[PDB]
Amino acid sequence: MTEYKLVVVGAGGVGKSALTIQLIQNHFVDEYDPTIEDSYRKQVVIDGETCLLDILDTAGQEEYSAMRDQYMRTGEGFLCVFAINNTKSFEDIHQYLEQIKRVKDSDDVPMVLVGNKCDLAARTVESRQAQDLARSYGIPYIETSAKTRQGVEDAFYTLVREIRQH
Ligand SMILES: Nc1nc2c(ncn2[C@@H]2O[C@H](COP(=O)(O)OP(=O)(O)NP(=O)(O)O)[C@@H](O)[C@H]2O)c(=O)[nH]1
Ligand SMILES: [Mg+2]
Repeated sequence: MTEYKLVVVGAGGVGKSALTIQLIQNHFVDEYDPTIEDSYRKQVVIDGETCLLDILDTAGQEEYSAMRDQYMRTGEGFLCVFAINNTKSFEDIHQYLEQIKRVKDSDDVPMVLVGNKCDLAARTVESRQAQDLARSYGIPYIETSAKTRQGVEDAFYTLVREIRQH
């Protein structure tokens, strides 16, 4: 069956793992557990077709700039995550978008910009700011909360649809 090679990228602590674990395992990882590199494979049905999600959950670590080019080369779609209560994570996601485009030699890579932790009150990134960034890359912006599950399936399934209809 069709496989979708999804890669979840972004700064440390934005919720890359919590989002993936919510999607695959249906619960919220409410603990400190930094990632090295984890892979999740799951058969799902999206819009009436069986497919395999192969999800690579990456490290936010800025020192892993070597494994980073490699997964960017092989990935098909990227969920580019920042946290809406962490302005520095929003500025960091710019560098991920640019690196993907450099490594893939393409301005047309399936991507979704994800503003995570939308359940938290202390928002410092306004939605319009993130919409403008997404629009400059021609990609959707979707807000999520790995805690409440708001937007989680929307974000991942939108990324699949961006690939599928590419
Ligand atoms: N309130 C709230 N907390 C969240 C959300 N997503 C993640 N968190 C919390 O934020 C922290 C970091 O989450 P985690 O998924 O490990 O982040 P990560 O991006 O995978 N970090 P790393 O790059 O080190 O692997 C954890 O305490 C987690 O419970 C969310 O949507 N809402
Ligand atoms: Mg992680």
